[PDB]
Amino acid sequence: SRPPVQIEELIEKPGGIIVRWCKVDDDFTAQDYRLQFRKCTANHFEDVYVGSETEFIVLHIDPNVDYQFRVCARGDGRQEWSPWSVPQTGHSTLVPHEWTTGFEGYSLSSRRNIALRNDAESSGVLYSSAPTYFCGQTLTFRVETVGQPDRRDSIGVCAERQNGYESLQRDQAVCISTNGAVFVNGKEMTNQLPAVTSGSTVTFDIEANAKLRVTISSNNREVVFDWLLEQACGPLYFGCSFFYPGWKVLVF
Repeated sequence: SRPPVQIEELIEKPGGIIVRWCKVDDDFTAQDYRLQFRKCTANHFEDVYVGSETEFIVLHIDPNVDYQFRVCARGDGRQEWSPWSVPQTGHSTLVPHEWTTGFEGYSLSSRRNIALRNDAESSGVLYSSAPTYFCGQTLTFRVETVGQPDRRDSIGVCAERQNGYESLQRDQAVCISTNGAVFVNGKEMTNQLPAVTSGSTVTFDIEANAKLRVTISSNNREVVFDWLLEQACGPLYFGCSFFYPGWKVLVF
């Protein structure tokens, strides 16, 4: 008849929200907690976590959208859930995905989100402007226009901005090439995705050395695999590389 649990912290990040709750009546003995969320615009809460832990990382949230969260608890001999905490509203933070400006061989759109491979010599991979891929984000690229394909073509994600290599087909990176081949720490997988054409999207979903699970989607097919990284799930760079002119990639 009193809420035994309240939300204690809301940790708003670019790719999700961590909700942490605390038992506010020491005399309550909790078996299970139940966390729900909804968009502030929606008329229905849905369960996102039921279990004995007192925090949960909520990854399926759109940026720029407010969500409401509430939590309750149930005792061991009582089947009925307790009253709910006061609800709390949260949102992910906003860190735009943009390409590096001033990198030879690539021309950018005014908002720095579309990169075109031009006729100039290029020193290597065009990286994001900073490591702005955060775990929990769905990172989406769209291929606007194409050029001649080449074995060193890549689109992907990696730990560090490294100027040496010709592509992201290298250690501490995951990428796809323009033939649909997928590389994990520079090692090509047997399974391929359909090769990109203009209009194709490529999506990366990465969820927690360190063992991450990576889902790459493209042209209505997916591959899923393990990626072992020596960093943690800290923010990652993204990048692309194309040898021949005409390839143009939007990042969302």
